[PDB]
Amino acid sequence: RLPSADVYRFAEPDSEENIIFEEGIPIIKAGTVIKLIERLTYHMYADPNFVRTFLTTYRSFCKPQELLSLIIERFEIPEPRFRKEYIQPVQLRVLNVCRHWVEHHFYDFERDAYLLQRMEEFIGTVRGKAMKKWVESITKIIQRKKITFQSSPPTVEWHISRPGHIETFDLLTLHPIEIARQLTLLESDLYRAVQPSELVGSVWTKEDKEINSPNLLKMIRHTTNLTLWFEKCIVETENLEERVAVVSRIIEILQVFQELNNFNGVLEVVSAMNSSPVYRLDHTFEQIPSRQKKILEEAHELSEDHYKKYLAKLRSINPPCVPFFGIYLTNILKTEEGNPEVLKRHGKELINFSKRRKVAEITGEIQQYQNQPYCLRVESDIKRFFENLNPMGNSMEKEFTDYLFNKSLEIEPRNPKPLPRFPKKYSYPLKSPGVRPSN
Amino acid sequence: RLPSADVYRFAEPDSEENIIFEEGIPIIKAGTVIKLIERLTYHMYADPNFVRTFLTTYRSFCKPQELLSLIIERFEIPEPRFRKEYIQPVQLRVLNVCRHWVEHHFYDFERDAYLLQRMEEFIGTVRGKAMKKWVESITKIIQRKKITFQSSPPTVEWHISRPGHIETFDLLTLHPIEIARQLTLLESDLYRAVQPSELVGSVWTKEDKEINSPNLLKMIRHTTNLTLWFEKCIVETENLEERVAVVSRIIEILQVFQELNNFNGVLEVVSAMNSSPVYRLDHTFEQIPSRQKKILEEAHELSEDHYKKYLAKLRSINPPCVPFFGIYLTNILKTEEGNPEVLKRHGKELINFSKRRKVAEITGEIQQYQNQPYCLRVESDIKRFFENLNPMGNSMEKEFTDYLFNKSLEIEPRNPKPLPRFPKKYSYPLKSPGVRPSN
Amino acid sequence: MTEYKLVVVGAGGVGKSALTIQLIQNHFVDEYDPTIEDSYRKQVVIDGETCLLDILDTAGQEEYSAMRDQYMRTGEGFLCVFAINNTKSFEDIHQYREQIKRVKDSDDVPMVLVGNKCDLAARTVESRQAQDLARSYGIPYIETSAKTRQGVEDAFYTLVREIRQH
Amino acid sequence: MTEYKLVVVGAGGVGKSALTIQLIQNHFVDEYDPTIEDSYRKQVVIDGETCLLDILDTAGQEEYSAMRDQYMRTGEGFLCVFAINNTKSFEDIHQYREQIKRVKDSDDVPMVLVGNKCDLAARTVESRQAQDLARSYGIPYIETSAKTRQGVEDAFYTLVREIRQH
Repeated sequence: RLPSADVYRFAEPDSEENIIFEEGIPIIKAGTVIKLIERLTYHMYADPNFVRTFLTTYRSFCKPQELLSLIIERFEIPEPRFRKEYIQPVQLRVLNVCRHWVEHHFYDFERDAYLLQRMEEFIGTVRGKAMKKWVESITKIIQRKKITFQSSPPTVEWHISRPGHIETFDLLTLHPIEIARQLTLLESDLYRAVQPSELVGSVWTKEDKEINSPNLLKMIRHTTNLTLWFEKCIVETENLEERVAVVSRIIEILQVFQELNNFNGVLEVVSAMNSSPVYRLDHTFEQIPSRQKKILEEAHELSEDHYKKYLAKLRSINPPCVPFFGIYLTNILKTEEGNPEVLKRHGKELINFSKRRKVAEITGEIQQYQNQPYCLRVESDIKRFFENLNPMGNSMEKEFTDYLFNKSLEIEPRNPKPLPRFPKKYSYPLKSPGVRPSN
Repeated sequence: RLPSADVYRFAEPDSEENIIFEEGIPIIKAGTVIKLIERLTYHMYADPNFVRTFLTTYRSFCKPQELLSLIIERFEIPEPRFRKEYIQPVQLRVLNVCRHWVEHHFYDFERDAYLLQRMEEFIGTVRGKAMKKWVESITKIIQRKKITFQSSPPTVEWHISRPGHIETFDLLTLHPIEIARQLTLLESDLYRAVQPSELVGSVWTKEDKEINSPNLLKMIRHTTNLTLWFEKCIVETENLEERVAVVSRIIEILQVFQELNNFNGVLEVVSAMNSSPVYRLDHTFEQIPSRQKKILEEAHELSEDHYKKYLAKLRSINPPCVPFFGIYLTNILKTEEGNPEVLKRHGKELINFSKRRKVAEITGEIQQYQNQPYCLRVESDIKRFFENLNPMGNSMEKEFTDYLFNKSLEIEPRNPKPLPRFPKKYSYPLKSPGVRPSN
Repeated sequence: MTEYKLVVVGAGGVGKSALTIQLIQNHFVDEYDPTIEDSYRKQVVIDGETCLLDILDTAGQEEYSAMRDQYMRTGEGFLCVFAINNTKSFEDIHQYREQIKRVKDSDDVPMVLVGNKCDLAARTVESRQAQDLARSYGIPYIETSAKTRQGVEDAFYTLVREIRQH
Repeated sequence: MTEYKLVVVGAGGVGKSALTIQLIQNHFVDEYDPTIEDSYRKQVVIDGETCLLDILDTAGQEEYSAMRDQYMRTGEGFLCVFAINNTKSFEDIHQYREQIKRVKDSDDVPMVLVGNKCDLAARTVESRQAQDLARSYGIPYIETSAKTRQGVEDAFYTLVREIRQH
């Protein structure tokens, strides 16, 4: 064809100073924001995957306001005829991008009223008598933004505490199976609520993390809260017999976590087990049955060799499941900090898109695991119990951590010092009802 | 007509990128400083209301020096004939603005000597042989800036203290009617002294508040001082009998405040009554007569539902009166912080004038209530007494507040603790002379 | 439906009004008339249970110090607001809380600590120090943006939950 | 008429002279000859009662530290001036006051604390801290601008009132 004079367009032809491809659609490695947006609205073909990736990771090399301006500059094509195989399709791709933007990334518009305005003014600038009718679908999306299981889910299991008796709820009073079940529902919801906009750009590590990644932090804080509650339950159970009983339910809860494929909950317990206060309680682990020690050891091995086994098991299972989030965090941060933001060629500055694509794949994997829901009955009261746990109380991290460790030393003093005896704490049977369901 | 080439004027024609009107004179919603000043000096008609509003709120979107420059640029009109229905009236409006500026907003010139100079140089630049004689009226204003009641005002009421005996002056020694009368005069003067230049631009909240809003703060500090003096009088009256007497005069003083329509003084007492130290003195309020409890309750209800009743009563009365200033403060601050400083249209930046108009209306309402004076005789000594009150002494806010509260606990300890007895403080009769005047 | 009386407290001169204003506004709605009942009363749906929020934000009236107890008394839940870029507004929190506790005569009053952010200046109060302070009071901490409306709902809805669970 | 002998004290190098100079000047009068009697003596009308202000501002002579008692002795009212943008000039106030009290052999000497502002630099002494300091001394606090003349009269007239009411 014959496009405009370049002094009025994106007409600059591809070169080594424009775009670089990865060695049927060509995969882009890097390029100018101009050439990048050109390929995002390419006349030759449509690239729905490149559009999904770009709208997920562009804010790190282009500001939302600048993007809308570039998109508008891409739409308003000047004539030099055969411009029906260029002007018609380019304007089409531009509008499909606007749709995808407003549909899957509306947060950009909720955060900047003027950005939405410019979009509404631009949408209302569409000329084509036929295009207007098609563009009405985009307008509808804007105005809008302003599962039968096979068998019936298993029965809510109960132990010493009867339904409704909140006051009595505790680690040994509730049924071990139900504890793991409700923590899995809680932990699944928490996991399914994290948006990619909380991860992209390593945003949860910067000073404005509380603002930009509120769901992620809420999830991690729950995990931390539970790891600590397990430690506190163990360490504050001064009587050796009762403590062995406490460490036992926790291992049982770990077993159901494994059954339910709740990896967050697995590493939650593993972490408590390997914490300083709990790890050294040799007298406690001594009296823990062999089978349970193996369940725990099997669990601990998931972390070894940089989670080699955990990564393998995740792949091998069929959802629903709650993956451990930390690994994703480390991979996004390192992918972004360990690769350049710009590649240099012939003295020109091209944006490293490949890096952004690599981030999007991790994000994508995360989202895939957010689909499948758990076939488990919610128990509102038990759920509220674990939602309101606050092991730390009003104490700061260190003050509390030190308390746990000094408690460990008190219940099991160092070697030459004889093991003292402590009075019973629980006035109910410490026998576990088991991990196998009723019927 | 046919104005200049735009490359020498304000000739740019009205568009959606220039001015927006509110949906006989058209009310402006927003516009460029250029178009704004054009309409402020419009050739078609004169807009005295728009001139009054603009000169009261422009400093938030234009600096005084820039305004004078724009005004001068508006006056010096270049010819392209029929320019007798354009040049003659435009130059006229420009000069009427200068007059209004120097007349009602001279503070701008007292604060910037050079601003005045440029104005005097500009005034002396007027050519018209006839215009000079008219412009002399403006010059006179610059050089300058460098009520029989129907019946005779009621007799000054006196109680235990005799006129001249300053040493004896106190809450129960002075006549309750005179206390409310003198506090009303004090509070009325304080209220009438606040200029709109102390409110516009939420200036009393910024770091330079002591400098820009000295009258406002002086008024609020008096209110605070009195609320505190009432608390101190109550709480430091350790004997229950005497304390009941003290709480009683204060309610009486509230009654006269209501009669005199002194709302500042009403909320002054209401606030003391609802303060932490005074609110919980159950033993004191127990022995307060029914009628007085209702007067107080009726008063407290003025605040409820966001001052719904107070706002209603203010409207229903006939001045003089002292309105409660706080509400105006909150409304100006929120109007300014809750509405944009600029509206965007077609990519152009228009100043939101509507917002400034909304501020001016509140300011205007304030000024209306500053007209009518009180038909009350001033008593210089009693006035000096309340002007020199200093409940706090040398103590900081918290130290003093804590003292009042610890005093409340001492005179009326919490429930299980029996109410002790305290010795009499006052050696004069505690009987109130009443709230009804002599004759 | 249930009516919750909320009160906002915090240092002036750092734009605390943005909190309540941003809540009571819709997308592209930057208009505000502090005189209509709609300006301080909003009905929302929280955790399926619909209710009415009555918000008192006496911004601009900070000099009327002796009037704080009166105003504070009116509410059943509080938002202690400070500016993330003004340390003094942060250090002022402790005294406000002591005042709220005293007027409602209780050591556990439904309240939440809200840290507001203004994109103009630099952060001088790190999330951790505000996080630690919130934990020492046994109340939630919620950061919000005055420019993007991020966190505003969470702030208010959290306070409501604190009232219900009380 | 009554003659009031006023003395200005405060750290040098922060422009305290602007105080007395701005008082003794008219609109568009930016001329100043520190040698004429009109440069330090002005007759004003305060609260209806007309009087004469005699103002001693030894600015530039701060190194003559041992000469302060002599100079201070001459006055019956004092203006303790500090710069709102210079914290050290603020912290210096306490010692100046102790010196004034000592020379006039009295715990209550008519004085006022004046905080002067220069539009060039940033404020480092907030109104509240200067307000608190004034209250601990039991004297008035008055902020003034060196660029707009705002507050200058109030500063001086307030001191006069402090003398009369003494």
